[PDB]
Amino acid sequence: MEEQDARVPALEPFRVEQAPPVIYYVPDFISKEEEEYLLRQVFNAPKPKWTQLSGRKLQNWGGLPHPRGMVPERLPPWLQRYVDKVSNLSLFGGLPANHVLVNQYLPGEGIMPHEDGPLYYPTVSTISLGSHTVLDFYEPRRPEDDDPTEQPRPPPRPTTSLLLEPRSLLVLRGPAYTRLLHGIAAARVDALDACLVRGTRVSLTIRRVPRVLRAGLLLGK
Ligand SMILES: O=C(O)CCC(=O)C(=O)O
Ligand SMILES: [Mn+2]
Repeated sequence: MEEQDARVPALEPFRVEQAPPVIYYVPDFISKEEEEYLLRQVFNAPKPKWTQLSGRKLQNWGGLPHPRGMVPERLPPWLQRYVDKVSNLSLFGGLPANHVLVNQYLPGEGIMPHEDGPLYYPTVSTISLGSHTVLDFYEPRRPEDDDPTEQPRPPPRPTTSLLLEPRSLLVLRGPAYTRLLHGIAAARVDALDACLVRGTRVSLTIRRVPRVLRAGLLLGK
């Protein structure tokens, strides 16, 4: 039922059939002119919009997701345009997305394997800009599968990897959101067999945050 409910009829021509349920990959979701304008607006944002992490830089737009409730911020039109385009595919349970995470990866930067978790409706939509990357998928270790007497097992390798080209839309739903981990290796090149050199990548991850505080209300803790 999880897989059945996760299907989006309008995107079925874009289903990645050999990947876990349910992954869509739409090439050329945005034009080169649209890509250029998004890069310009990310790069020209006020310095304080940027957060420096150990292995990448990012921007939050729409507010900072939090388990006690998100304090919302108005999305600017240059992002709302694409929030509207992905929300029109009805990817977020029948309410529009309300949050954009911008990640910037210089060549050699990535993101450790993770699941996006319960702060979001269980759907990732990502518009890639600037450079290709490879997104790796891993089977999680579930507590119900824990065997403290198991034979030696090789270090985890990805179960599937997907090339993400600039101007593509990626959608992860069902088990691809709730069961699998995804990550990007800290690499300068991706061998397909032939081989792609990474430039700077900027990704726009568009999600719906269901726990939002009314305008003006703060929670401590
Ligand atoms: O940059 C990407 O496409 C993935 C980012 C991501 O997985 C995340 O920020 O949760
Ligand atoms: Mn993620």
